[PDB]
Amino acid sequence: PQSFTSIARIGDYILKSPVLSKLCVPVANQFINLAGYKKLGLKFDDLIAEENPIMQTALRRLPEDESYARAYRIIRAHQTELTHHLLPRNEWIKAQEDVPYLLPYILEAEAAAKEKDELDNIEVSK
Amino acid sequence: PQSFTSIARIGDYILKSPVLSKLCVPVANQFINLAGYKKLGLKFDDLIAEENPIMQTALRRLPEDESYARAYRIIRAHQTELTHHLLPRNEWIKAQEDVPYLLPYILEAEAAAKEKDELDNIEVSK
Amino acid sequence: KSTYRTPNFDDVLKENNDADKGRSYAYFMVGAMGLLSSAGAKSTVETFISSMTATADVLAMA
Amino acid sequence: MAFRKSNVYLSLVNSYIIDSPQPSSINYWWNMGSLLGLCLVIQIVTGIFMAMHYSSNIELAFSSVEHIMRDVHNGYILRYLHANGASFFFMVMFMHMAKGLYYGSYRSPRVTLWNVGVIIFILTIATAFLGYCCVYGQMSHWGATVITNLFSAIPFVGNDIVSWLWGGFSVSNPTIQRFFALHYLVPFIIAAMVIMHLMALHIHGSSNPLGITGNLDRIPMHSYFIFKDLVTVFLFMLILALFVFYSPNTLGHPDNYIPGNPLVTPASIVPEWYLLPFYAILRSIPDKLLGVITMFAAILVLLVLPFTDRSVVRGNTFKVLSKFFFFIFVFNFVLLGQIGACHVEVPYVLMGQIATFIYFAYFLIIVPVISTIENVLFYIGRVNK
Amino acid sequence: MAFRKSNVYLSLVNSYIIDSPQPSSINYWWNMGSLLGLCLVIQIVTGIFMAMHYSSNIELAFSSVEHIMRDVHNGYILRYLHANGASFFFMVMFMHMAKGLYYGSYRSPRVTLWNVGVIIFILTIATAFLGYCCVYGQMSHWGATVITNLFSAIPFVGNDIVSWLWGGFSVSNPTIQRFFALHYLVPFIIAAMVIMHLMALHIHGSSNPLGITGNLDRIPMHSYFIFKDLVTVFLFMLILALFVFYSPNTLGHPDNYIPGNPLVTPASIVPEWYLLPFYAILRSIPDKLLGVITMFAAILVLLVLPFTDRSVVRGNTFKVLSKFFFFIFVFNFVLLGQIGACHVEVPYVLMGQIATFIYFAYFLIIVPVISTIENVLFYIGRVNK
Amino acid sequence: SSLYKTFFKRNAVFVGTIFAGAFVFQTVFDTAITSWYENHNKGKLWKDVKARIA
Amino acid sequence: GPPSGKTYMGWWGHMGGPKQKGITSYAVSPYAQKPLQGIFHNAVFNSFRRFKSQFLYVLIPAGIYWYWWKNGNEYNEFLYSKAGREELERVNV
Amino acid sequence: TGLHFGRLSLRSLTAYAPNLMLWGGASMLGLFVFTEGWPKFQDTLYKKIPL
Ligand SMILES: CCCCCCCCCCC(=O)OC[C@H](COP(=O)(O)OC[C@H](O)COP(=O)(O)OC[C@@H](COC(=O)CC)OC(=O)CCC)OC(=O)CCCCCCCC
Ligand SMILES: CCCCCCCCCCC(=O)OC[C@H](COP(=O)(O)OC[C@H](O)COP(=O)(O)OC[C@@H](COC(=O)CC)OC(=O)CCC)OC(=O)CCCCCCCC
Ligand SMILES: CCCCCCCCCCCCCCCCCC(=O)OC[C@H](COP(=O)(O)OCCN)OC(=O)CCCCCCCCCCCCC
Ligand SMILES: CCCCCCCCCCCCCCCCCC(=O)OC[C@H](COP(=O)(O)OCCN)OC(=O)CCCCCCCCCCCCC
Ligand code: HEM
Ligand code: HEM
Ligand code: HEM
Ligand code: HEM
Ligand SMILES: COc1c(O)c(C)c(C/C=C(/C)CC/C=C(\C)CC/C=C(\C)CC/C=C(\C)CC/C=C(\C)CCC=C(C)C)c(O)c1OC
Ligand SMILES: COc1c(O)c(C)c(C/C=C(\C)CC/C=C(\C)CC/C=C(/C)CC/C=C(/C)CC/C=C(\C)CCC=C(C)C)c(O)c1OC
Ligand SMILES: CCCCCCCCCCCCCCC(=O)OCCCOP(=O)(O)OC[C@@H](O)COP(=O)(O)OCCCOC(C)=O
Ligand SMILES: CCCCCCCCCCCCCCCCCC(=O)O[C@H](COC(=O)CCCCCC)COP(=O)(O)OCCN
Ligand SMILES: CCCCCCCCCCCCCCCCCC(=O)O[C@H](COC(=O)CCCCCC)COP(=O)(O)OCCN
Ligand SMILES: Cc1cc(C)c2nc(SCc3c(C)cccc3-n3nnn(C)c3=O)sc2c1
Ligand SMILES: Cc1cc(C)c2nc(SCc3c(C)cccc3-n3nnn(C)c3=O)sc2c1
Repeated sequence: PQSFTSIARIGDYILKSPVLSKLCVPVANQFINLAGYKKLGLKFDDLIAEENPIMQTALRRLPEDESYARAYRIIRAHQTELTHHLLPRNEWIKAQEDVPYLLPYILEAEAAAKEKDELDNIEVSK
Repeated sequence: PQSFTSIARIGDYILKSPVLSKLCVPVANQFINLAGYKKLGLKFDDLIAEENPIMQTALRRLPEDESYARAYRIIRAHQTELTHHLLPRNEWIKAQEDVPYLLPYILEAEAAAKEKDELDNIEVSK
Repeated sequence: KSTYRTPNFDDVLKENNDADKGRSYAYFMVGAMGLLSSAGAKSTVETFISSMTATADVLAMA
Repeated sequence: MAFRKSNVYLSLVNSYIIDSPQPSSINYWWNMGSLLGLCLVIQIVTGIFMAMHYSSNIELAFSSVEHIMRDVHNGYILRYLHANGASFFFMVMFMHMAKGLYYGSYRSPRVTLWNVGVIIFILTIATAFLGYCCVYGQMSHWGATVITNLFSAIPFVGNDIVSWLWGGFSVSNPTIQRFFALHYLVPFIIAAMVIMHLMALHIHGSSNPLGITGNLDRIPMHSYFIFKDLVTVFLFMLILALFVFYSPNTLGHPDNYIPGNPLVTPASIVPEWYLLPFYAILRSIPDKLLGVITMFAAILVLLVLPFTDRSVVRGNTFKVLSKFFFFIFVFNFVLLGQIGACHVEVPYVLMGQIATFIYFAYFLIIVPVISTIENVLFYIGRVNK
Repeated sequence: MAFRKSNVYLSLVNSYIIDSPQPSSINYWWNMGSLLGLCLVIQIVTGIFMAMHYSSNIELAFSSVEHIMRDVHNGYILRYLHANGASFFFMVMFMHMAKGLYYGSYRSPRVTLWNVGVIIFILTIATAFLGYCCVYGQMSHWGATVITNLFSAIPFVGNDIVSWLWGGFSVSNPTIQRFFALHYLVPFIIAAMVIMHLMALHIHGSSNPLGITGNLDRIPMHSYFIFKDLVTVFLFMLILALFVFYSPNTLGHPDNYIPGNPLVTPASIVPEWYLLPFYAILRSIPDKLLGVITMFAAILVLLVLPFTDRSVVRGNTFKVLSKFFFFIFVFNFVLLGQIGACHVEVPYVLMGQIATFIYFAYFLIIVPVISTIENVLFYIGRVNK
Repeated sequence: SSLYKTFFKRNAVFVGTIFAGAFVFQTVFDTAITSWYENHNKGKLWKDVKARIA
Repeated sequence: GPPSGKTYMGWWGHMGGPKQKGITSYAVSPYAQKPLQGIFHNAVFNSFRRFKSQFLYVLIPAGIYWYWWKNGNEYNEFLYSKAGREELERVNV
Repeated sequence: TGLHFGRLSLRSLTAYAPNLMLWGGASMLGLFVFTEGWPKFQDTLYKKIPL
């Protein structure tokens, strides 16, 4: 429970900095391949836990052509685990199609939740 | 569980017999007043247990003007019991309105159940 | 492609699919694993009820 | 929804003792089932504190009960509660089961509720026997001798069952060390049968003194039947106070204050008062195989009552012949208890023989004949034909 | 519907071990929770048969365990099962809890599942202490002396808590007669906490080694995970056979075959092997009030783990820095167990001081710093900005 | 044919003959291991030294 | 019966996932395919491939907690010796 | 607008406090009920001016 608003606040500051993004970005790339989630046929936004009322909002607003192709990547990964093998190298996600398809729907479901509580704990005076 | 069909088979034989119905019918009348169900504002067909699939059939087929007046006689009797009193003698069922309103719907839900089992255990031969 | 084109299962399939071939060897093994579990389970219930008999120093005072 | 119906465990509390729909018409006889949840808590709690000062050897058993009563701080409060409380456990349970066959709840759809209740009554008789053999007084030796000798009448099996039940050749020291270890366990099996007993009630609810359905007028449990509960819980602990502090030895035998001796025999061997009607049934059959069969098939004759009632009305409220035979069965269970504390003499052997036949003619000859006569008398009194 | 989903009690069996929807992906680490239902059945059953031949007095305690081992028929089978089986009870439970913090199941929505599991681990340590004091050997006297002396450090309360825990002025005869009666009861409280533990699992199901949801591909319990269950149950009772019949005294101390003497002291007083890492934490703090606080707040440090994980992915499958710190915590619990069986010497007091700090820096300093670095490294490795 | 319908189809057999075969299993297999134990260890039993003292 | 709060799981028919379209699934009987299939070539190269990924995450935390104990067991073996006489007098007090 | 709360709704700062000074005068007062019969630190109770 760290918040992507806060993840994106820290993450943009490293990417804007030209001297910090020659230290952290190769460490960010070896951490991805050693995670190994691409070999099971999954993007990173599949891995996110969905048991909170913000990720349940960001999944309804997703378009249906993307909502159907994600239910197949999950089922194809549950069967690769059971047989204890890995998928062939023709069915691995490459380094170009691993993009956040869920981060735009997440960041606006959070900013609307940081306005409903700011307007219910408020000290307006005459 | 003593089947109304069988109750009416025995009961008609006493009523047709002119020498048996001078012995059993006064005993049947003192047994009704000593039961005392009329003083609580109830007919006899209210007292019947309804937790079997024949009495659940005979209650759906009942007309709605009679189905509403029976739900009030039950509620008026649950309140007379709680206060430990009895109803006044202007709200007691007399000896003319205590008639079986449910026995026609019961006797034909039973005869249709004694044909579905006779036709499923059958030894027809060529 | 079409749904009327099943994938190949001949890498895992038998070459002579008589029906009684796998209907016998899959009841000899479940038959054998219900025979040792019936003799290896009467002997355990009997060990626990033999302890409530007469103790060895009670049989000496007989 | 509120938190009490959203939580995993609080919604179990909410569905049973807060928002359970009760009928509006039930009277103070539906409270005896609530006292038995308090009666079982008392007997378990006072017994774990008395098990810290007890020695189960046969040469130490009639001195650890006295060490409790003379040396332990408030130890006489613990014992007198655990000896008058078990006789209070049984007076409520005799009134619980007697209500349920008056209002006749054993009927459909509550037959599993009646069948798991007969299992509780068998396991309750067995604990009071096994714990009364742990004092090792004089009634506590010759009561275990007479009962365990009955299992030798089983043909080709007998003398290898008693010698396994005794751990020897008579009521020895291994007999008392195994009866305490089984006295700790069967109260924990009763508590798991009460949890299964409450589950079969949640799907159909309680009955009512009218017999008819009660889904038209209902009241929740909180603020009405909880404050109707506490009227009888404060009356329970007040008569459980007038015994433990003023007459703590009235419900008991003085021969249990002599240590048990396998060589001198008492002039009378009689049970505790709640096993007395079942004692006169065993002594009435002059054979030790047909006597042990008859007394075990007298707790198990309750299971034939769902199949023997031939009436269409539930409960003996408006039934005036089925009410006269309920109060013959009550005073026959009292005459049977009186005879089990008498001598084997004339006429207390023919009186205990007739009155153990009326225990069996009720469930099998008196119920189905009278519950059929009434079905015709409710019919020809109305139908004009 | 069928009869198994229409009955009151069979639908409880059907919803749990027949038609419960399981994920298709779980491996042989989800079987350790099934062995613990068999482990608890063995320890209760073998103990009720051994409680028929036991005397809890302090002058009879180290002779009723030997009367079992030479006079009781197959009595050595009962004891060796109830002394190697409890050490098998703990090796599975250390592997059950270690799985649940690898896959990280403690997270939402399973936090009540993790909180009722910490209560079971406290009550399991307490039974193995109370029953090892019932042998009354030489390790069984000086182990109860050292532990009960810690409760005198509570200011203004201390010497009136130990004298209530002892029933006297040292580890006397009332100390052994109250420790057996509490040894019979707490195994029956664990069984009621396992029933509450299974209820919190039925509403959310199990997790999977991938971490992601598993409502898209499910398999029933019957014919797949029952026949996957019996692979490990036959392996369990086979290594429970190679100890009870071939090396029945390897997991034990030889000083427990000397009767306990309050006048001669052993050259070493060390616990049973599964209380050894918690023994080195108490001895590492040079104060008997700050030492008894630290060892009790080391089983209760597991409750802060739901609030300290800052990651968005569940489980340490794709986390390569959170996997290197899981295997530092494992070999630190082994070095802590080794030091609790050493002498109080150099350097086994500074080694047990550093390694009881790494027990606490994991749950509070190592988890939230590394589970935050990974959230940024999964972000700037993808997002082109 | 003539192997599966012998005693593999019938559950009155498949509850009975898995149980009836255990009766002859607890006598032949029990005797077979209480003759390998003695023959492996002979010369160290009580019956071997009771006949050496005549 | 009273309904309690909703959870993230259902039952057969209403499990509570997303909607699916366009996935096909084939299967063969177990009675129709070979017996004793998965015995060899699993524990030859396949099972050897599995723990080859996860052995540099265990043996590196093992080689530190076994260097540390074996080094401090040759030190509570030298201090209680004869040559460790002047070096025990300074440390313990 | 952007003011004081975390997981608690902190607008109840002293809208929770002065009554649990009196529930603290009802639960530490609850510890003035069960400390009886236990004459160990009940020197901190039995110095009152009546009886
Ligand atoms: C070992 C025993 C431990 C203690 C357990 C006690 C067992 C009680 C079981 C008896 C029972 O429940 O029958 C209820 C029966 C009347 O049936 P009912 O519910 O329709 O009437 C409710 C009333 O009108 C309203 O009663 P109300 O609520 O207005 O006042 C309460 C009343 C006593 O409360 C009780 O708890 C009575 C048990 O207060 C007073 O009377 C003031 C006295 C200064 O009450 C009776 O008086 C009949 C007594 C004959 C029963 C004898 C059977 C013993 C073998
Ligand atoms: C005193 C306690 C005794 C209690 C009984 C034993 C407890 C077992 C606990 C160990 C465990 O559960 O880990 C399971 C893990 C299996 O990994 P996996 O599920 O991904 O692959 C399944 C396989 O591919 C299919 O296995 P398959 O079904 O095809 O064959 C059967 C299997 C034996 O079945 C078992 O029960 C294995 C535990 O054959 C074998 O695997 C040979 C092993 C003898 O095995 C491993 O990865 C090995 C890790 C070492 C364990 C260290 C434990 C430290 C105490
Ligand atoms: C396995 C073997 C089973 C054995 C179980 C049998 C145990 C018998 C022990 C007797 C105790 C049980 C007493 C009866 C309790 C159930 C009766 C009942 O539920 O209520 C019946 C009746 C209710 O009458 P109403 O309140 O409805 O009257 C209102 C008018 N409309 O209530 C009444 O009218 C009150 C009548 C009171 C009768 C008292 C008899 C009790 C005698 C006990 C003697 C004790 C000696 C130790
Ligand atoms: C108070 C609370 C304290 C309790 C803490 C107790 C900790 C010590 C308990 C004994 C240690 C046993 C714990 C090890 C098992 C934990 C469960 C686990 O690690 O998950 C299994 C995981 C499997 O990895 P896979 O990749 O093959 O599976 C797919 C998912 N990634 O991981 C694996 O790779 C398999 C494990 C490899 C074997 C190494 C096990 C540790 C060896 C030391 C055993 C300790 C005894 C000396
Ligand atoms: C349903 C629960 C129980 C019932 C009906 C019951 C009943 C009895 C009875 C009637 C006696 C004889 C009392 C006497 O005449 O002196 C007795 C004795 C005894 N019972 Fe209980 N008991 C129950 C539960 C327990 C439990 C759980 C324990 C656990 C330790 C226990 C411990 C004892 C002991 C130690 C005695 C010894 C004799 C004495 O101290 O009076 N009981 N029990
Ligand atoms: C420790 C023993 C028992 C406990 C805790 C217990 C508890 C309860 C409770 C709380 C009720 C709810 C209705 C009421 O309060 O009257 C009830 C009802 C019932 N009990 Fe028991 N009971 C016990 C023993 C028995 C026995 C021994 C029997 C029968 C042989 C039995 C048969 C019934 C029946 C039939 C009902 C339903 C009555 C109705 O709903 O009208 N119970 N029980
Ligand atoms: C979770 C359940 C249990 C655990 C972990 C447990 C553990 C132990 C252990 C470790 C010992 C010491 C064994 C030795 O070193 O000799 C022991 C002793 C003993 N326990 Fe258990 N126990 C459990 C349940 C029970 C129960 C329910 C009973 C009573 C019915 C019982 C009766 C005894 C007895 C009589 C001894 C006497 C010493 C002996 O015979 O070895 N145990 N227990
Ligand atoms: C007598 C002791 C225990 C029993 C009988 C027991 C039983 C079970 C069972 C049957 C499961 C489901 C099967 C599985 O996940 O392997 C389970 C899961 C679980 N247990 Fe236990 N358990 C016990 C002790 C504990 C302890 C001591 C803890 C934690 C401190 C714990 C925490 C958990 C958790 C978090 C899960 C869910 C794991 C998941 O679903 O991924 N349990 N338990
Ligand atoms: C996630 O999906 C799963 C799942 O994967 C698994 C494996 C299981 C199965 C796992 C289990 C651990 C089984 C459940 C465990 C229990 C029911 C254990 C609790 C029961 C006990 C401890 C019983 C204790 C034993 C007794 C009380 C017997 C007493 C002894 C007696 C009476 C003998 C004395 C008698 C004489 C004459 C001397 C599930 O139930 C389940 O669904 C939730
Ligand atoms: C009809 O409507 C009703 C209804 O009227 C009632 C009353 C209830 C209430 C339910 C009951 C009364 C059931 C009663 C439940 C029990 C009796 C279970 C209790 C069982 C136990 C084993 C409790 C005892 C447990 C212990 C741990 C004993 C305590 C021993 C201790 C604390 C050891 C002391 C030593 C030290 C060192 C502290 C309903 O649920 C209900 O709805 C159906
Ligand atoms: C092969 C594997 C091994 C085989 C295993 C067999 C199958 C395994 C499945 C396990 C089944 C576990 C299911 C759990 C269970 O039994 O649920 C509880 C039963 C429901 O009844 P209940 O509500 O508990 O009882 C009724 C109870 O809820 C009564 O509660 P109440 O008394 O109202 O409140 C408490 C008192 C509070 O009072 C106060 C203080 O006000
Ligand atoms: C069937 C026999 C088993 C024994 C009896 C079964 C249970 C009967 C009731 C017993 C009393 C239980 C009442 C406890 C209420 C506690 C509230 C709660 O659970 O909050 C829990 C957290 O509790 C825990 O951490 C574990 C507590 C262990 C409980 C051990 C007694 C959180 O509740 P929840 O997460 O549902 O709230 C979300 C609201 N949106
Ligand atoms: C025990 C801890 C509580 C935790 C939850 C409870 C878990 C349930 C345990 C599983 C029990 C399995 C029972 C399946 C068979 C039930 C059949 C049935 O509905 O019987 C009912 C009533 O009988 C019973 O009360 C038996 C209850 C079983 C309790 C065992 C002592 C129908 O009875 P029956 O079919 O024999 O016809 C009447 C002829 N006398
Ligand atoms: C099903 C069943 C089971 C049992 C076990 C049982 N037992 C008895 S009568 C025992 C007895 C006698 C004969 C004489 C003196 C005293 C005691 N005695 N023993 N325990 N209690 C409380 C006693 O009164 S009928 C009965 C029926
Ligand atoms: C929370 C908690 C509770 C308890 C009760 C506890 N107890 C110990 S250590 C006891 C001990 C010593 C110090 C020395 C020799 C033998 C034993 N001993 N006693 N029982 N067992 C199995 C032993 O090994 S830590 C711990 C932690």
